[PDB]
Amino acid sequence: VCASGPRTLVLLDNLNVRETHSLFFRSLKDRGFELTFKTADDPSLSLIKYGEFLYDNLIIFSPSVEDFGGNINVETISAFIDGGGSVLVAASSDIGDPLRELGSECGIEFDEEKTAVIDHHNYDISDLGQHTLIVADTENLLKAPTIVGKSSLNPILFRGVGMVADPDNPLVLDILTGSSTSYSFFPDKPITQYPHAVGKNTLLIAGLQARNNARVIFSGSLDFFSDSFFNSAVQKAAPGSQRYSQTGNYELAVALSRWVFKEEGVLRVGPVSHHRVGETAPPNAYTVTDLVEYSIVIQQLSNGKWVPFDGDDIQLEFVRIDPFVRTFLKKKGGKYSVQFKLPDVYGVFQFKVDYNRLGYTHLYSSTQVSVRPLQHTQYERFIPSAYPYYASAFSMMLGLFIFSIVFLHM
Amino acid sequence: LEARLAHLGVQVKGEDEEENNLEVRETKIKGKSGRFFTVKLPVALDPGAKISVIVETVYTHVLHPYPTQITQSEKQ
Amino acid sequence: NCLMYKMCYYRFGQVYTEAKRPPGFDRVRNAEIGNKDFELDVLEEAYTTEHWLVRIYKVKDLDNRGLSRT
Repeated sequence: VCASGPRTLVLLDNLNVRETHSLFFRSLKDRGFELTFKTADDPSLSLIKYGEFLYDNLIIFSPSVEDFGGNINVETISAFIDGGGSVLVAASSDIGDPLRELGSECGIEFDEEKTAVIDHHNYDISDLGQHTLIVADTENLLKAPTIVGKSSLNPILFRGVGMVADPDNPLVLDILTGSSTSYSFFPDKPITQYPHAVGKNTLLIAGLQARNNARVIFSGSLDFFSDSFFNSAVQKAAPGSQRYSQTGNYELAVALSRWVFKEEGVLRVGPVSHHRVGETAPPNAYTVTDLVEYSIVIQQLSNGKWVPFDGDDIQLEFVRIDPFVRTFLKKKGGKYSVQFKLPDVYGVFQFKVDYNRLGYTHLYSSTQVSVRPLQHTQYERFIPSAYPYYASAFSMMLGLFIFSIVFLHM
Repeated sequence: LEARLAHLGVQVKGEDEEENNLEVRETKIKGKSGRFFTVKLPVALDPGAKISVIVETVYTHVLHPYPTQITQSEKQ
Repeated sequence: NCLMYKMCYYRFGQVYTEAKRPPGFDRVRNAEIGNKDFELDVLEEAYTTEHWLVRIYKVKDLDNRGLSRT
């Protein structure tokens, strides 16, 4: 089970992209995706027909295009993302305006056209003499093996347009920052203004995890995916630099493509159960200071198979407005469960589970639960501190009886 | 459609519509899937005779909106 | 610019409340409202009754992309 279907639309700006990227599309069709290749200018393009989506995934290898054909629009690609489709975008120095508008609607701000990422210290020896083919060190690669793959990677070659993640947007995934020395500017023209991006703020690859759990990756370089950089060796041009027999471009491209298309980090929430400990079923309402067991099952997509989740650190909350209790759910009996005593306070509480971890799917679960005060029958009875007060009334009624006996018959 | 058949009526071609209604019974033929109905004719049909009958049926829910959702200004 | 004023007078600014009065005349304040054209950003109009006597809005769910609503 791929958590999105195989139906994939490829948008190319020229058909020779299919020949020059053959290894990538081979390494994607071999996963069972069902590609179709269309020119991004083609008037027959559409994603929605009669309100249904015609494709489950979209790949926009169309950096230079000023407008999409047909009814494809940044408003339509926005509605596609809000529909839950996954999108892959590759820019370049040819970046056309609508890719910048799409970034602005995602919150990833591509620099101007003609701009490039520059790095005068880590440009590759193979650079054309402009110091814009940069060897991005894997020290910068995000610490998220679900995204970037669990194996080690040799340095990776990038050549493209830097982008800035808007600090206003919390969901943005800073996957591959530029070097501390790199920056983005017009390479020919002097630095009159302040750069758009400078230092480690420069992003080469950035991701998005939407609240509907849509995923988008914006790559700053198409060439990044090319067979040239897959086959090329790599060596920093400055002296004292090792030569690596192969770039890590390929394994990282595969791991990214697996992430985007919901092949890793997909999590599901199954049934949730709560009951009074020792009972088998939930009461309509719990009492103050009752003792309740809570159990949940969480599953993970592995090789397209759902399996019980491994994660250790899941936390339950018990919330009225602010959280009253927060505790780790223990992994027991194939389930996640905890036993705890309800707070001293009645109200309409909610159980929450909020397993938000980098690269994993945002899991949210909530069950509303009213906690009611004690019933009048449940109050404490025969309190031994009060025996004098019981013996008082059971003296008074006896005195009254004996008096009613004597008074009438004396 | 057999799941969605609301009504079936039959009548012989002829003006006495209130009386030309034929009697129909729901019937099952051995070994074959689907609902069947047996219609009793008013007079038997001889070898080389013929008769014209009119079958009228009404199905329900068989028109499905597509698209399933619209704004106020869109049509159905 | 408060929430209540924006909920009461949404679209109302274009209603011909009377024949002798300009559009957006308020029958109770006897005043032409000052801020006639605006968009609501975190509410969508769910139902306005025939005479607009009662208006109910749906508070928009959190923006899907993490953009800010401004």
